[PDB]
Amino acid sequence: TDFYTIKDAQADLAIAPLNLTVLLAPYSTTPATTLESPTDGSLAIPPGYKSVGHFEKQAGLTLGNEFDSKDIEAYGEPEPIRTIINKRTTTFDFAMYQNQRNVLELIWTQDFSNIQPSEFGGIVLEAPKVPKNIYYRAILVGMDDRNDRPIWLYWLMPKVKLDKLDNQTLNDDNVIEYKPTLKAFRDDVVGYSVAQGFAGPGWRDLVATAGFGEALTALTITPGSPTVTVATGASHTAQLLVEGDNGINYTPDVVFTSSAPDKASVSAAGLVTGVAAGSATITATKGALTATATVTVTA
Amino acid sequence: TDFYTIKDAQADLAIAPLNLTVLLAPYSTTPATTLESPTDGSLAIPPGYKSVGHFEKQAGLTLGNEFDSKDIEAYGEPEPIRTIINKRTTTFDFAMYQNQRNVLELIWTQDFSNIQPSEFGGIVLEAPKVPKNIYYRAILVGMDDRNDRPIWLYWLMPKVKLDKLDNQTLNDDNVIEYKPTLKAFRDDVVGYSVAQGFAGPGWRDLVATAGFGEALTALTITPGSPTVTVATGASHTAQLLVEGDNGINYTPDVVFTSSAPDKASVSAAGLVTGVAAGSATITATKGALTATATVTVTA
Amino acid sequence: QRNVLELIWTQDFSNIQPSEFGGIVLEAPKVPKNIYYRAILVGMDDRNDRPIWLYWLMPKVKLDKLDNQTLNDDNVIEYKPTLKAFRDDVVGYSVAQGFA
Amino acid sequence: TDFYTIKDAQADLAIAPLNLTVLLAPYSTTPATTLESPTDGSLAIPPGYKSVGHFEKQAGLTLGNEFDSKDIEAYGEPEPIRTIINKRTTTFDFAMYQN
Amino acid sequence: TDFYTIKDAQADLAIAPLNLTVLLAPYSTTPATTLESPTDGSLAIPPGYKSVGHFEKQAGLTLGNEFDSKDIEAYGEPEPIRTIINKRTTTFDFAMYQNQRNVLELIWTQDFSNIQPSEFGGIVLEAPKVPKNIYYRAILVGMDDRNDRPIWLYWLMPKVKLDKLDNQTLNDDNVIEYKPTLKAFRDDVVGYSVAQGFAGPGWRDLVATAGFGEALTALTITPGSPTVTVATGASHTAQLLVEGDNGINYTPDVVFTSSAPDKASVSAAGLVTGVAAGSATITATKGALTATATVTVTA
Repeated sequence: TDFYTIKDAQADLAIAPLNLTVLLAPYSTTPATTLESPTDGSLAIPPGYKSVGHFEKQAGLTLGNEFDSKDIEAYGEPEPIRTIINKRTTTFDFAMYQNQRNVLELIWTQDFSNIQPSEFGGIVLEAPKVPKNIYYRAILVGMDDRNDRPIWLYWLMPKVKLDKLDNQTLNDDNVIEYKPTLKAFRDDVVGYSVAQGFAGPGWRDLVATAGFGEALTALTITPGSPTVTVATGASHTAQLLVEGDNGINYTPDVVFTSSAPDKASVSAAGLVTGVAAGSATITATKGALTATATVTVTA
Repeated sequence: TDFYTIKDAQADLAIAPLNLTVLLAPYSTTPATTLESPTDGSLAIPPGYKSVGHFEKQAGLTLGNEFDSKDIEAYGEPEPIRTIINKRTTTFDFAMYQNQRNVLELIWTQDFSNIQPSEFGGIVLEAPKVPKNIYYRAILVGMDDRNDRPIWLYWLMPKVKLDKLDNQTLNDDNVIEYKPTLKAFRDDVVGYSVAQGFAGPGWRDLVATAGFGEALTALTITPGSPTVTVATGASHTAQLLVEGDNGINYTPDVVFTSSAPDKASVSAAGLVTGVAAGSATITATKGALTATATVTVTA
Repeated sequence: QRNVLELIWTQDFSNIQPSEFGGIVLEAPKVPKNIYYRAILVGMDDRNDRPIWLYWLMPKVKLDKLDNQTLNDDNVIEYKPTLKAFRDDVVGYSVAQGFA
Repeated sequence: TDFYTIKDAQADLAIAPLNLTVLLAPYSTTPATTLESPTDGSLAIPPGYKSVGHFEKQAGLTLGNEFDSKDIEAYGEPEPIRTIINKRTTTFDFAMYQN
Repeated sequence: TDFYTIKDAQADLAIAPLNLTVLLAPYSTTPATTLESPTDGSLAIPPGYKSVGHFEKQAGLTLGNEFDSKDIEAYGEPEPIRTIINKRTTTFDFAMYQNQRNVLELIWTQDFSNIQPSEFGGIVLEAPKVPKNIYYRAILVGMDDRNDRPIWLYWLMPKVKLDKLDNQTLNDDNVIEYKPTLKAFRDDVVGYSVAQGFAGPGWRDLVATAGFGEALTALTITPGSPTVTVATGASHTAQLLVEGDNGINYTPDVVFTSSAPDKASVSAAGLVTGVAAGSATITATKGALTATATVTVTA
């Protein structure tokens, strides 16, 4: 075993947030638990979350983490006999561009839903007497679109509050920027303050390599012997489902090939439609792994 | 004695970590005591240690050392009559690239071995309600591969814990980096917090120059005068071993020459195989020093 | 080399035996040790083939500080200690400057 | 197989822009998707595109392409482990005569 | 020894790339290891490599080599005690005339294999929204065809990528040119980024002079004393082979002269056909060196 083998470096596991969006929801919104849709695994934002829009490129988004802890020191022990970690405080800050209601509500710690535009559309937003403690649910989701198979990496912060506001500079060659720092708090119902997520087909290519779950070694077609009616109806067509030994649905990632296309027609997705009666073999190919199913068609 | 002779400068003793890898193991792993394999001296990582993969080039890896000490001051003494050094605190930090399970477990102070990928491969990693005190065993091993004889310089830290986490910045032209600072703690069983190691044939060229042990002046062939059977069997072949006065095995670094190749065949590694009966002399040459052995072959 | 590593790790490594293949492991001591050294800093100004040797004698020095060690793939490893001079009673000084 | 067969040079695939015209349209115009007429394959310019007319022969028309990219550098790797190309900037310049 | 003898100038070792071709292959192609056919030493391009066609004569082809290195400076040492060379960057640029699919795919960093010509043959090639990192395998092979014995000088670059595109100028008296700069990258599988090769009978005349291998001093006929049946069959004809002391097959470079043509006929290639039974001598002569063999023909 040489040095390179020991290093076991995986360049594909480096993920770049080529695009990024911040979504805020009012505290009454049900918090997101995952961004992966249970239907097809696509990106699914729960209702109530609204994007803040464009933010400054060069500032980007900075995520902060600090630990406050206390060491229990015993006589004659150079190192603490016990370290008590109180909490982990997560913050994130960014420079928003868009002058929309949710951004301004965040900046001024106020609810502006009752603000009615004037008879010519003008609005005036008064800062409240006392700044209010307003909590939001936050999603920070980024995309690494590589080889047409995107990776969505995201952070879920169910309870965030405005913590700090950077100085706002007006220049005649720049747009106005709002630069809040948001602090994450633990939400009791969901039981965490920050969660990090990975999703997307590009991630599905990497989950086993990243060390989550087990690797894919066998492909299984759950409708092993389906039957499709020649005549039109509910049972005329059948949708296949290809899984693995690790329990991951690999149906989008496989190539569907039929034995006799005339007898039973299968699409790229894997929907088997029986044009004519007979027997057809449907083979799903992904790399060197193969799952084969046989379909009987009746008229 | 001129200035140059007094300086006694050895450029070859300057070692460059041209490549570097960080390996972490769960605290239940048996700690590494050496990276040098007892079989052939090759680099040998104990099971349970896993590389974190690629890390940032420009940041590199920074090793910190802090001494905390107290001085006992006596009346009329400008200098302390006694200095009590409590401990030496060793830290190291680096910027990891790969979104692997072990890296994310380190940064979030959590065990994610029970995290199951969703049907489409997505994972959500929740930060624990309270950060946990998790210890790891760490190996930092670097390679100076020069003249095709590598030097492995390494640090063994049997008990490391996450101490600090640098701010994480998301930029649309960069990958996401994790920048932990790890603090070494004394492991009671192995009896140290940090150990520095050197290994490899390139190091073996330099051990005497570096002042460890004594210099090599004589070469000895430990088998001496063996006998190999012409017929095929367990005792048909004999493996030689070449040592020095300092007790260092120099077998990989010597040139094996046989007197009569037909009588007894010797490879580069020094394995004597008796093709035909007779008397053959096997000479191992390294630089200006040599060792001669005579092998009698019987049929 | 051994003397540099002994200085940085505040340990005596004279008993460290290289392994069968020459490898060595240097463990940091459980408690850092107070180790004193005698130091000579001698420089040379070679001008017109008639050199000048300027030197400092520090009979009792001890490791005082160790700077952060950075590993870069385009540089050699550096050890950056700060040594503090102490008065040696027998010779009666902590620092002497010499010219020869 | 000799060198000439391997080279497989096709002189007829070298195309000389003997005549050239630049047409501009206001942004409200529907963009052209192809210049080939679907009926008989002849040249078909969509409405709204207007030629700028004659331009200087010697200057010709210059087409520029620049890439902006950032290299991700890992420790111990001489070459980047990933190159992020931001965009490809295309420019063209020419010297118009007509007022 | 005079100055002329010391200089030892060999004009025939100067090679002019009178003709030159650039072949590109998709990264999925198996990289070329050599261009010399193992059968008869002729020039052999692996499948998947396609020539870009004609390129501009005056610009030619330019090969660049850049070293990046760092010097380790020690106090009191005017020169570095160690120089760490990171890599050698090889580039090449040339100006292509032909508006082929592979050329346009290269310049636009896109795959155009799915582009379908319209009903009248027209094609539209859209530049991708984001430029893609596409690697190719490259062969630059030139020919010096002098004295009817060609020399093939070539460069193998298994992993090349578009690095730069020069300004494209449209003129009414010139064809349109594409001027890419390609950068060679190290291919892990084959273990290099650039390899330079020499092949051909003209090279074979110069291999010993160029200092590779040893000089040719003896010619040897490997078959020795063969026997051919007069009757037609599989064993009716035997193909000879002439070698040298350096291990180079000199069969194309030798002249076959038979003793009795009626007994055994030998062609220029050295194929021995026994027309009538008897004993014949086959002599292959090259310059002042010769090799003789005797063939016994039976009916």
